[PDB]
Order: sequence, then C-alpha cells, then structure tokens
Amino acid sequence: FSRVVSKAAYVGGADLQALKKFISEGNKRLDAVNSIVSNASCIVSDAVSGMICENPSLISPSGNCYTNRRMAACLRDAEIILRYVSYALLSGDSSVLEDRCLNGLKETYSSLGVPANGNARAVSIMKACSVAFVNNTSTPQGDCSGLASEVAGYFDKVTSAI
Amino acid sequence: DAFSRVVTDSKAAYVGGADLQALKKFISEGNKRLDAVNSIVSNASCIVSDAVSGMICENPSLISPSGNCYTNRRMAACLRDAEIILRYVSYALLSGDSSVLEDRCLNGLKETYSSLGVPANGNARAVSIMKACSVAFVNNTASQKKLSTPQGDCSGLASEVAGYFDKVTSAIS
Amino acid sequence: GMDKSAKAPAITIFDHRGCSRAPKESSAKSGSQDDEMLVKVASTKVTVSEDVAAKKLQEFIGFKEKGLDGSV
Amino acid sequence: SAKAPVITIFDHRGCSRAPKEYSKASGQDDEMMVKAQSVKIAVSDGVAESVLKDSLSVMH
Ligand SMILES: *C(=C)C1=C(C)C(=O)N/C1=C\c1[nH]c(/C=C2\N=C(C[C@H]3NC(=O)C(C=C)=C3C)C(C)=C2CCC(=O)O)c(CCC(=O)O)c1C
Ligand SMILES: *C(=C)C1=C(C)C(=O)N/C1=C\c1[nH]c(/C=C2\N=C(C[C@H]3NC(=O)C(C=C)=C3C)C(C)=C2CCC(=O)O)c(CCC(=O)O)c1C
Ligand SMILES: *C(=C)C1=C(C)[C@@H](Cc2[nH]c(/C=C3N=C(/C=C4\NC(=O)[C@H](C)[C@H]4[C@@H](*)C)C(C)=C\3CCC(=O)O)c(CCC(=O)O)c2C)NC1=O
Ligand SMILES: *C(=C)C1=C(C)[C@@H](Cc2[nH]c(/C=C3N=C(/C=C4\NC(=O)[C@H](C)[C@H]4[C@@H](*)C)C(C)=C\3CCC(=O)O)c(CCC(=O)O)c2C)NC1=O
Ligand SMILES: *[C@@H](C)[C@H]1/C(=C/C2=NC(=C\c3[nH]c(C[C@H]4NC(=O)C(C=C)=C4C)c(C)c3CCC(=O)O)/C(CCC(=O)O)=C2C)NC(=O)[C@@H]1C
Ligand SMILES: *[C@@H](C)[C@H]1/C(=C/C2=NC(=C\c3[nH]c(C[C@H]4NC(=O)C(C=C)=C4C)c(C)c3CCC(=O)O)/C(CCC(=O)O)=C2C)NC(=O)[C@@H]1C
Ligand SMILES: *[C@H](C)[C@H]1/C(=C/C2=NC(=C\c3[nH]c(C[C@H]4NC(=O)C(C=C)=C4C)c(C)c3CCC(=O)O)/C(CCC(=O)O)=C2C)NC(=O)[C@@H]1C
Ligand SMILES: *[C@H](C)[C@H]1/C(=C/C2=NC(=C\c3[nH]c(C[C@H]4NC(=O)C(C=C)=C4C)c(C)c3CCC(=O)O)/C(CCC(=O)O)=C2C)NC(=O)[C@@H]1C
Repeated sequence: FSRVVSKAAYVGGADLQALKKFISEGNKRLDAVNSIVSNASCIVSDAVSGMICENPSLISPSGNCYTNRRMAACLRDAEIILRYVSYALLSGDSSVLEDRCLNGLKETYSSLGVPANGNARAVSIMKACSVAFVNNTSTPQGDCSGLASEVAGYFDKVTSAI
Repeated sequence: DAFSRVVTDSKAAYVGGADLQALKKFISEGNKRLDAVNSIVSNASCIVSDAVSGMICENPSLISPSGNCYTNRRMAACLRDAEIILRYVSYALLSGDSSVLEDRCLNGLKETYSSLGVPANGNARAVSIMKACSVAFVNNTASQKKLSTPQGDCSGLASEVAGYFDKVTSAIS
Repeated sequence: GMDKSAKAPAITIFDHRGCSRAPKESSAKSGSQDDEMLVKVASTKVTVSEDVAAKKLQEFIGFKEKGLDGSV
Repeated sequence: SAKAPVITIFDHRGCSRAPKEYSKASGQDDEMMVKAQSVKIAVSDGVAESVLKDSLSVMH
C-alpha cells in the first residue's frame, strides 16, 4: 500500500495474512477501518451540518459554504480528510496523511479564506464520530480503545496542522 | 388548498406568521407535528441510504449481476424511489392524512413494480427500515443536551407515521 | 506536499467469509479464511455533486435538528 | 414525473436573519416558518457508488 497513493491494490489471501502479521492488531484494525469508512457519508454530512448549525452565517451570502460550488467543495474536503485519516489507521502511521494531505493545506485555506474555526469544529465532529464507531458507542465484542486513540491522534494531527 | 397546488408546477408555497399560527390550530399537535416532520426531512438522506443498504446487506444478491439493484442506474433509481416514498410519507404526516400519499404515489405502484420486476420483499424491507428510522426519530429518547426539541410525549405521532408506512407496505407488496 | 489534486484513498474492507460469490481479485492463496476477506485501496478523486450539496443545504438550513448522536 | 414534496422547517426564534419570503402574529410565530415545494427527486451516480461501497463493506 504505497503504489496507490492508477490501478487499485487488492490485498487478500496470503497477502492479507502477511499484512495482518506486519501491523498491530490486524483484524481489529480492519474492523475499525471498516466501521469508519462504511459510515463515511454520514460522518461527513453530520460534521458539516454541525459546523453550520453552530455557525449559520457560513451559508449566509457572506459565508464560505454559500452556493453549491462551495458547499460541494467543503463536503469534498471533509471526505478527503476522513479518507486520509482512514488510510492512516489502515497503515498504522501518519506519514502519508501529514505529507500528502496536510503539508501545505493551512496556507491554501488561508489563501482561499476557508475559516479556521469552522474547519476545527468539522474535524472535531468527524473525530467524535470515528472514535464512537471504533469503540462502538457486527463484530465480536471486546476492547478496541487502542485503535480508537490512534485514530483520535490522527485527527489531532489534522487539527494541529490546519 | 394552498398546499394542494403544490403536491400536484414548480413555484413553492410559504406558510409562516399568522397563517402558520392558524395552521397549527387546524392540525392535531401542531408544534409536535412540525418537530416530527423536521426530524424526518432533515435526516432524509441517511434514512434512505441506510434503508437501501440494510435491504442489500440482508439479501446481497440484489447487487449481484442478476440483482435488481445491479448497476449505478438501477441503484440510483432504487434510492430515488425510497426517497420519493419517504417524502410522500412526510407530507402525509405534515397534512395529518394519507389522501395525497395514496392517490399520487401508491396508486398503480404495485402494478408498476410487478411489471419492472422490482422485488416485493426487498421493497418491503427498505420501507420497513425507513419506518423504523422515522418512528425512532419521532420517539427520540435522547438527552436534553442532545435533543433538538422540548422533552415530552410523541408516541401518538409515531403511531400515525407508522400507519402511513403501513399503508405504503400494504399497497406496494 | 498537498497537491491540490482532490484525490484521497478509498478503502473498502470485505469481511465476506462464507460468501457464495467467489474471490477472484487477490492472487495469493493461504488456505485459511483469510482467502475470503480482502482490503481494497484506491486513490480516487473525491467529488461532491452540486445537486448533493444543494440537498444537503436543504437538510442543514433548519439549524435546529440533527441525528440521534451529538450535542446541541 | 418523479417529483416529491420537500419540507423545510424553520424554527428560527432568536435568529438575526430578517423574514422576507412570507400577516404577522405579534409573537414568536413571526420568526418561524414551514416551507413546502414540489421538487424533482434525483440521485447522482456518486451517491449510488458511495451507498454501494458502504453496503459491500458491512455484509458478510
Ligand atoms: C439565523 C438563524 C441566521 C444567521 C445568524 C445567519 O447568518 N443566517 C441565518 C439564517 C439563514 N436563512 C437563510 C434563508 C432562508 N430562510 C428562510 C426562512 C424564513 N423566511 C421567512 O419568511 C421566515 C418567517 C416567516 C423565515 C423563518 C428562507 C425561505 C430562506 C431562503 C432559502 C430556502 O431555503 O428556501 C440562509 C441562507 C442564505 C440567505 O438567504 O440568507 C441563512 C444562512
Ligand atoms: C457474499 C457476501 C455475496 C453474495 C451471497 C452475493 O450474491 N454477492 C456477494 C458478494 C459480492 N461481491 C461483489 C464484488 C466484489 N467483492 C470483492 C471482495 C472479495 N474478492 C476477493 O478476492 C476477496 C478475498 C480474497 C474478497 C473478500 C471485490 C473486490 C469486488 C469487486 C467490486 C469492488 O468494489 O471492488 C458484488 C458485486 C457484483 C459482482 O461482481 O458479483 C457482490 C454482490
Ligand atoms: C446491513 C448490514 C445493516 C444496516 C445498514 C443496518 C440497517 C438498519 N437500520 C435500522 C434502524 C435505524 N436506523 C436509523 C438511522 C439513523 N440513525 C442516525 O442517527 C442517523 C441520522 C440515521 C442514518 C444512519 C434509525 C434511527 C433506526 C431506528 C433505531 C433502531 O435501532 O431501530 C434497522 C432496524 C430496522 C428494524 O428494526 O426493522 C436496520 C436493519 N442494519 C443492518 O443490519
Ligand atoms: C447541528 C444542528 C448539529 C449536528 C448536525 C450535530 C452534529 C454532531 N454530531 C456529533 C457526534 C456524532 N455524530 C455521529 C454520527 C453518526 N451516528 C450514526 O449513528 C450515523 C451513522 C452518523 C451520522 C448521523 C456520531 C457517531 C457521533 C459521536 C457519538 C456521540 O456523540 O455520542 C457531535 C458531537 C461532537 C463533539 O462531541 O465534539 C456533533 C456536534 N449536532 C448538532 O448540533
Ligand atoms: C474494534 C475494531 C471492534 C472489535 C473488533 C474485533 N475484531 C476481532 C476479531 C476479528 N475481526 C476479523 C475481521 C477482520 N479481519 C480481516 O481480515 C477483515 C477484512 C479484510 C476484517 C474485517 C476477524 C477475522 C477476527 C478474528 C476472529 C474471527 O475469526 O472472527 C476481535 C477479537 C480480538 C482479536 O481477534 O484480537 C475484536 C475485539 N470489537 C469491538 O468490540 C470493537 C467495536
Ligand atoms: C415529538 C415530535 C418530539 C417533541 C416535540 C415537542 N415540541 C414541543 C414544543 C414546541 N415545539 C416548537 C417548534 C415547532 N413549532 C413551530 O412553529 C415550528 C416551525 C415552524 C416548530 C419546529 C415550539 C415552538 C414549541 C413550543 C415551546 C417552545 O417554544 O419550545 C413540545 C412541548 C409540548 C407541547 O407543545 O404540547 C413537545 C413535547 N418532544 C419529544 O419528546 C419528541 C422527540
Ligand atoms: C469544508 C469542511 C470547509 C471548506 C472547504 C473548501 N475548500 C475549498 C477549496 C479547496 N480545498 C482544497 C484542499 C483539497 N484539495 C485537495 O487536493 C486536498 C487533498 C489532497 C484537499 C484537502 C483546495 C486545493 C481547494 C481549492 C481548489 C479546488 O477547489 O479544487 C472551497 C472552495 C473555495 C472557493 O472557491 O470559494 C471550500 C469552500 N469551506 C468551509 O467553509 C469549511 C470549513
Ligand atoms: C429500491 C428500493 C427498489 C428498486 C427500485 C427501482 N425502481 C425502478 C424504476 C421505477 N420506479 C418508479 C416509481 C417511482 N416513480 C415515481 O414517479 C414514483 C411516485 C410518484 C415512484 C415510486 C418508476 C415509475 C420506475 C420506472 C421509470 C423510471 O425508471 O423512472 C428501477 C429501475 C428498473 C429498471 O431499470 O428496470 C429500480 C431498480 N429495485 C429494487 O431492487 C429495490 C427493492
């Protein structure tokens, strides 16, 4: 998993067995990623909606989510961030996330006028979502709090970066 | 009748102020009823998506090459129909009756699905899930700091919307 | 660096043990139930259609309601 | 024609955005509204692909 980041990578069978031998808690890690990514749409829309209801002027004529072009771009960004975080959880580290997603992003938003406070709230909601799905708050019952804190840390890196 | 012309062009209809006060005086539990409608319509996307998804995870063959939701065109049409149904149910709840729901949505729908080969049991599961979502949102038993409405009793409205969904499932299966 | 591309990793997890649809995308048998599970990863451009954004604006503009989860 | 009613509920008590789209009520009913419209319901291919990707990853 690095040739992707345009043929898709397929990892099953022996390749999946070895993958799970090469990462911390492979089975639980894949359940956590499954539960975030399978709920990604609801996470994205719930986080953007919460950012907006907390600050309605974002969709006023002077807000950065006004017009469909901007609303769509914002939902897109929230989904991009969520997917890079999910890949960071899949791979058990934040290198691709920081370099290919976060490196240079804050200055870009500063150039565009994308408000820091709204992004902060949106990311915080996506974090609360992912932690709640990893801790389940379909799989065998047990303790997934380690992976939950890991993904929490990847969100915290996003928050620090932008 | 101000809503009649609506649910039969393109220009909308706006009911506020004194008209809203009197509308709430003419329909049962106006404030509660508006809250219930708001909670359904503001979660419409997740309700439709989750219901079609649950229909599919219970019977994956629906998205096998031979399934009726196979290809983006068919899947989009299934999500669209689910949304249509949920919207008509929400209008029945706003109005407090099933007249428009039965006449402009459920009439001939069973023969249409019979002709298209849209499977009755999958449709039944999808609608049933949408029903469970809507009842859960009306009977919402969340904390006040996480509830969007004043805490009270809405079991009657939940039963009424469940009746509308029952009318749907009875008509299209 | 962030390359302004829109592309993000799209991950699909298939825990499809016992599934009657046969595996055919991965090419390394292990003779265990791992043969019926797969992680797929692509780099896809994320796009949100302005229709979707409009419908989301319609869900959001009430500024009051929400899902079950979440503080107000 | 694949049209459905879209309902928007505005409980905007305490909102600074002045009403305009709508007789007054001399009460908080002046800051709240119900909107309904007949709108062609449509779903893009991207939502369908997302619902597909999400459905495949929770089935067993
Ligand atoms: C308060 C909350 C708001 C703050 C603060 C802010 O910055 N914007 C706020 C609200 C807001 N409203 C709209 C658009 C509409 N609102 C209505 C509803 C009301 N119209 C009325 O006549 C009454 C009273 C009877 C209302 C209550 C309508 C109809 C619209 C137009 C669009 C629609 O969805 O139909 C926005 C969006 C941009 C704008 O038009 O200001 C925002 C951010
Ligand atoms: C079991 C669940 C299923 C029943 C019963 C059924 O009728 N269909 C079922 C599953 C199903 N799978 C797909 C398509 C894909 N499945 C995978 C994952 C697996 N392939 C593997 O090799 C392994 C393990 C080594 C898996 C686990 C992939 C990658 C696809 C392709 C699509 C994608 O998103 O990449 C479908 C869709 C229709 C089809 O092609 O049959 C269905 C219904
Ligand atoms: C397939 C593997 C599969 C599913 C997908 C899932 C489908 C399913 N969902 C319900 C019930 C509800 N779903 C709700 C939806 C939501 N809650 C929220 O907070 C957001 C806004 C929204 C979208 C995700 C709600 C409110 C309910 C009702 C509460 C409840 O727990 O029932 C069911 C149950 C339906 C029934 O009881 O018949 C199902 C099956 N489950 C799957 O297995
Ligand atoms: C605006 C009026 C507004 C919101 C929109 C809402 C936003 C919000 N949501 C949370 C927390 C969560 N949201 C979750 C999302 C979902 N749960 C589901 O079941 C479906 C699949 C999905 C989509 C609706 C989850 C899981 C959480 C966390 C669980 C929990 O909170 O118990 C928050 C809280 C963020 C935080 O804690 O900082 C917020 C603000 N609230 C609004 O006011
Ligand atoms: C936190 C993420 C969860 C939780 C998960 C647990 N999963 C456990 C075991 C387990 N999970 C899978 C599926 C996984 N492996 C894969 O290869 C793929 C897809 C490619 C997935 C989704 C398997 C196969 C197993 C092993 C047992 C089995 O064969 O079923 C598990 C058990 C502990 C452990 O195995 O270390 C846990 C706790 N449980 C929770 O309570 C939260 C919500
Ligand atoms: C069931 C659906 C709910 C629930 C609802 C209750 N709402 C109550 C009072 C109330 N609700 C509104 C908002 C409503 N009126 C409007 O005009 C509009 C928009 C046009 C809306 C959305 C108002 C204004 C009020 C009155 C009090 C207030 O100002 O907050 C309510 C109180 C009892 C009653 O009014 O008879 C209830 C019980 N409560 C629940 O527990 C479920 C989830
Ligand atoms: C939503 C939660 C935000 C918000 C976001 C907006 N972003 C806008 C444009 C934009 N975003 C990026 C970053 C994005 N592109 C990538 O390739 C990657 C990662 C690989 C990311 C994260 C770029 C580069 C751009 C500009 C170019 C483009 O749109 O492709 C945007 C549009 C601004 C405008 O044109 O007015 C918005 C609205 N806005 C918000 O208010 C919340 C906080
Ligand atoms: C999803 C939950 C279903 C499913 C649905 C499909 N429906 C298909 C076509 C279709 N649906 C309607 C009814 C719809 N249009 C309306 O105007 C109203 C009410 C006012 C409703 C409910 C029509 C008229 C049609 C045919 C014409 C058209 O496509 O617009 C459909 C496509 C079938 C095909 O392509 O052969 C599907 C797949 N399929 C499922 O498996 C679940 C149960």
